[PDB]
Amino acid sequence: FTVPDVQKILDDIKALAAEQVYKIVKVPSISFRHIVMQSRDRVLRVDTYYEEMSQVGDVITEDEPEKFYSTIIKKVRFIRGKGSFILHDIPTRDHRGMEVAEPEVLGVEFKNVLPVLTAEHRAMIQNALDGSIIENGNVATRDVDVFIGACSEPVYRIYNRLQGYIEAVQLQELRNSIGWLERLGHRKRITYSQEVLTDFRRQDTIWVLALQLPVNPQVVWDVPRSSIANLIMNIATCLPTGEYIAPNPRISSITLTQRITTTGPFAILTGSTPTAQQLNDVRKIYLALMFPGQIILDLKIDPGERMDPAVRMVAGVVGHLLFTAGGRFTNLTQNMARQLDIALNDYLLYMYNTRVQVNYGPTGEPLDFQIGRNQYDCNVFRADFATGTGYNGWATIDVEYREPAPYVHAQRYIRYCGIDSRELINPTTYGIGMTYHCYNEMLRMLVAAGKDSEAAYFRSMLPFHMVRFARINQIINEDLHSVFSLPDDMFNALLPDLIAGAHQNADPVVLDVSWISLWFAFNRSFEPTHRNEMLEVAPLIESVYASELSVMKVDMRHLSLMQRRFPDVLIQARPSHFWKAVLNDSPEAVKAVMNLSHSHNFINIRDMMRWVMLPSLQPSLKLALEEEAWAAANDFEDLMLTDQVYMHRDMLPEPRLDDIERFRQEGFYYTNMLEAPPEIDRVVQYTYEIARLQANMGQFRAALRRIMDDDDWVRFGGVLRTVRVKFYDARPPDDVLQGLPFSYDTNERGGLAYATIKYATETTIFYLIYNVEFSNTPDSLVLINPTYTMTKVFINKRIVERVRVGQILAVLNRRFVAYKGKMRIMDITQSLKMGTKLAAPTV
Amino acid sequence: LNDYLLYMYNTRVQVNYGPTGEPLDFQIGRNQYDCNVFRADFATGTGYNGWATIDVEYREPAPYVHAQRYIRYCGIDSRELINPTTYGIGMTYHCYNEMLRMLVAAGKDSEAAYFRSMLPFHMVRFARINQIINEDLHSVFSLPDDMFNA
Amino acid sequence: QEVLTDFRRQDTIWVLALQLPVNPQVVWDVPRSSIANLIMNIATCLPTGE
Amino acid sequence: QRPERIKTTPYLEGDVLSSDSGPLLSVFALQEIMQKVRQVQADYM
Repeated sequence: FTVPDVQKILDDIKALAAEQVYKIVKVPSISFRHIVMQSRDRVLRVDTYYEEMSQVGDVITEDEPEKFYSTIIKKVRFIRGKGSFILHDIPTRDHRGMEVAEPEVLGVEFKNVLPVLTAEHRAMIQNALDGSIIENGNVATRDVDVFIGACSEPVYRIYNRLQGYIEAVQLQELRNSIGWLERLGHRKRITYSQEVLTDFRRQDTIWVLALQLPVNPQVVWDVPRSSIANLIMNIATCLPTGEYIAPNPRISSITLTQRITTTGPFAILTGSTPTAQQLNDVRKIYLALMFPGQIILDLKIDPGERMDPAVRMVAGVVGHLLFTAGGRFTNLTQNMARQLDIALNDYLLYMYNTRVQVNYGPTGEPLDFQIGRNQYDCNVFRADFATGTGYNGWATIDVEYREPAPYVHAQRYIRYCGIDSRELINPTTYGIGMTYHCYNEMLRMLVAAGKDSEAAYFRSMLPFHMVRFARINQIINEDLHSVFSLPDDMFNALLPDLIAGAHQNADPVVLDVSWISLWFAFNRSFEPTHRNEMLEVAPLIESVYASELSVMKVDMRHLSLMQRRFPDVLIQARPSHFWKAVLNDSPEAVKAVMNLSHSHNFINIRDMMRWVMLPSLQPSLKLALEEEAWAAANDFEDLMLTDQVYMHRDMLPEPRLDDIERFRQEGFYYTNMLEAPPEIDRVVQYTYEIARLQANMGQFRAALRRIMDDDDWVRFGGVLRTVRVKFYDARPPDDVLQGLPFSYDTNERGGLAYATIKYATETTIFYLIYNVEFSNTPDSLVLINPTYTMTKVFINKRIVERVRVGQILAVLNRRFVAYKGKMRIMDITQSLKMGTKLAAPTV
Repeated sequence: LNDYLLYMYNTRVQVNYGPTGEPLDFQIGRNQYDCNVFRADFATGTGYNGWATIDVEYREPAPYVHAQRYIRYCGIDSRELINPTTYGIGMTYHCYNEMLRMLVAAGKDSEAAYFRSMLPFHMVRFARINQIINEDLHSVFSLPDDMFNA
Repeated sequence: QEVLTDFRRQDTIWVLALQLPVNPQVVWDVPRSSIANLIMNIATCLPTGE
Repeated sequence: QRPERIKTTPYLEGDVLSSDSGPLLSVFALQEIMQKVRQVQADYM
C-alpha cells in the first residue's frame, strides 16, 4: 500500500479540512469607545480598531525585509480573523408598537457618559434610541431582519463580502454541488446520502458550506512539473488491492502435456514454482498496465543470473499477447519491442522441418519470412508504435468520448480489445466466445507454424485472458477517474513524446522487471476484492487542496508588487524573501505535497511567477475573505507605518483659568498630531549621507541648533517608522517629550576619531488631557518658561475626535443583517465525506 | 569514453568504423551521430566543459592591476544565482547538450535520465566555484594575466 | 556600521611606515617563487567550507 | 543574510560529509608535493 508519510500527510489534510474560521455571536465586536472629559457636553470618541492594531507586531528595519513581510502577513491575517463572525440570536425589546434594538448591539459604548448628562440630552438620546427600527426583510424566500449599527470600514467590507458569499451559497451552489456528486456516484458505482437535508425542520433552516464541490481541475494540473506527484498520490489514494488466482491445472495438463513421453519448453515452464521476486515483478507488470503511458516496462538481467532459452522464447511469444503498446498510446520502449521480436524469431525456428516450407525474406531484419501452405506473411508483426502491430491494441478502438464526464479534465473511456466497461462481468462464465483480430491472426500463425499444443493451450485459456482484461477495465474505468489523471492533451502527446526523443512534457517514470515474470503474470489473475478506504473523501481533499493553492496564488500575486511601492526599504531584497516568508506562514501538509514533486526537479522564481499569471483560482470562502482583505489593505497608512514625522519645537498651551466653569464645560486637550503636512519650504530632507558629512566637517549639532532657531521642520530619512498610540492624564515623561529622533556618538581609539549617527526607527503618538480643580488660581499653570515639544506626526484618518452630545450617534450608517432567534444553522461541509462503495458481484 | 560507447548489453546496433586507429573514429546508430567531435585537442578544446563557449572575460578595472580577468565556467555567470535568465529545463550548455544527444543516440536512456536530473546540481556547483574564483581569491598573489595567457 | 570622521586632535601626531597601494611585480619578480605564492594564496584567501 | 544561501526547495539539501579550511589544504598540498618528489628521488638512483 502507501508509504506511511503520505498517508500521514493526507490525514493532516483531512484534519485541516474539518476546521471552521467563521464565528456566531449575539453582539458584534466593539468598534468605538468614548472617554469622558471634565466636559459635560463633549467627549472623546476613539475607534478602537486603530489602537487595537497599534499594539501588534514588533518593529522594522530595511535590514530585515523577510521580517517585514512576515509582519505584513500577520497584519492581514489579523484583519482577516477580526471580522469572520455571523450575527445570530440578536436581542431586542418592543415599544410604541415597534420592535426596538439594544444599545449593546449598536456596536458602540457610551454607557459612562449618561450620569453627567442633563435632562435635554437624556431626552434627546431617548428619542433617538426610539428612532432605531427593524425591517422584516427577505433573502432567498426566508425571513431576516435588517437594522442600523456601527462598524469600521475595513471590517464592514469583509462582513459584507461574507454576507454575499452566504447568499450565493444559499442560492445556487449547493444544488449543483449535490448534482455533481450524485453524477459522480452514478458513474463510479458509489452511493452517497442526503439524509441530513431531509428532517422535518428542513424548510426553515439556513445552511453553511465552506467548500465548493466544483474543484476546477485546471488548478491542480497547473502545478509545474507535478505529474509524477499527481501519479504517486493518485495511486496512493485510489488504487485498490485484491488477490491472485490460478486457473484449473487440468487445462495445462491436457494442453501442453497431452503427450507424456515427450515435452516442450512450455511443458517445462508449466512445472515452475514462484519466488517472492517474481510476485513483486508481476505486481510491477500489473501496475504498469493499469497506467498506460506514464509507467513503462523495461528489462533487467541480474549479474548473478543466467537466462534459459526456453524461458526467453516463451517470454517472447507470450508477451506478444499480454501487451498493448501501439496505436495512439504505448506501454513499452523500443528496446522491449526488439527483445520480444527477436525472441519470437528464435521461437519460430527451433523446429524447422520438411513438412513446413519457409520462404526466407531477403532482408536482414529479423522475423522476415513466409510460412504455411497459404504462405502467410509474418513481416506484418513488426512492433512499430505507428501502426501498432504486435500488440493487443492493434486494429482496435481504445479511446472514445461517449458522454459528458463528471471531471471535464478526464473525458476518456478506455476499452481494451473491444470490451466495454459498462457491463458487470460474471467471471466464471464470461469470455467463452468473443474474439478480436490479433488473437485470431496469432493462432492462425501458430497453426501455420505447426505448433498444435500452444494453440490448444491459448484457445483453452482465452476466457481466462478475457476475465483478466475485464477486471482490468473495471478497475481502470471505474475507480481511477479523478482530477489526478493525466490531462487529455498530455495523454495525446504521449506517443510523440516517446517517439520524438525530447522531454518538453513530463518524462514518464520507467519500470524494470525480469523475463520469466511475464509467464507468471499471465497465469495469475488479479481480483479487486477489497477497495481502498479513502475513496469517498477525494472531493473534499480536492476542494481543500485547491483552496490553499489559491491562497498561495493570491499571496504571490499581490506580494510581488511590494518593492515598486516602497523602493527605499525593500532595497536589497529578492522575491525569494517573501517566498520563504509565505513558506513560514503556511501549514506543513501542502508543503510536503509539493515536496514529493519539487525535490525531484529544480524550480526557480520565474516558474512561480508564470504560475501566478495562470488565472486558475478556486471558489471558496477563504479566497473571498482574503482577496477583499488584501484589497482592504491597499493603504499602508491604515497599517501603522508612516514617514510624515518631524522633529520640530513647539510650545505646550498653558491657558488662563479666568473662568473655571466655562473652561470645564469645554473639553480642551493637547495632541502633537498634525492636520496636514507643512509646505516644502520649511522642510529639508535628510539622509544618512548628509548627516555623515555634517559629522565629518565637525559642524553637525551646530547646524541643527541653527535650523531649529530658524523654526523649520526635519524629515529624518524616508525609512517607514513604527507608531504607537498613547493616552495620559498627567504630563508625559521627559524621555518621550524632549527626546531626539536620532542618535549620535563619537569616541576615540588609537589616536583615531570614530563616530556613528543613526535614525530612530520607533516613534509614538499620544494625547494629553488637562484636569482642572475648582480651588485653582487662574494663572496656576502659568510658568516663566514654557516647555518644548519635539515630535510632530501627521495622519489622514480622523483617529480621535471631540464630539458634542447630539453628534455622538452620527456613526449610525452601517446596515446590519440578522437571522431570527427561532432559526437554526448547521454545518454541512464535513457531510461530504460520507458514502459507501458498492462491491461488484464476484464468484 | 570510446570503450563505454562500445561496450553494450542490449541488442546490437550497427557501427561504421573510420579510417585511422585513433579512438572515436566511427559513426553509430540510426541518426549516424559522429563521435569524432568528442576527441580532445588543446588548440581547439572540443569535448569538455569549456568547449563551444567563452571561458574568460574582461570587465571594469579591478583593485589589482596585474589581473583583470573573470572566469566563466560553462558560460554561466554568478548573476544567474541572484537574477536567473532561463527556466529550469532551459538551463543547458553546448557540451552537455552534445553529451545528452550522443547518449540518447547510443540507445542508452536511463543514464540519460539520471544525468538530465543531475544537471542543475552540476551547474550550481560550478556557479559557486565561479563566485569563489572571482570574489574570494582576488589578491596580489593571483596569477597575472600575462603568464596565464602565456 | 561605525564610520570614520577625519577630525584632527590638537595634541596628536600620526606616523606611518607603509604605503597601502602595492606593486605586484615586486612580488612576482622573485626567482622560483610561484609555488610559494600559490600555497600562501591558498592559506590566505580560502574560506571555511564543507 | 546573503540571498544566495537561503533555500526554499528541498532538492539541494542533505547531510554534510566533511569540512575544510585554508591551512589544512595548504599543509596537505605541501605534504603531497613533498611526498611525490621524495618518492621520485627514492625509487631511482
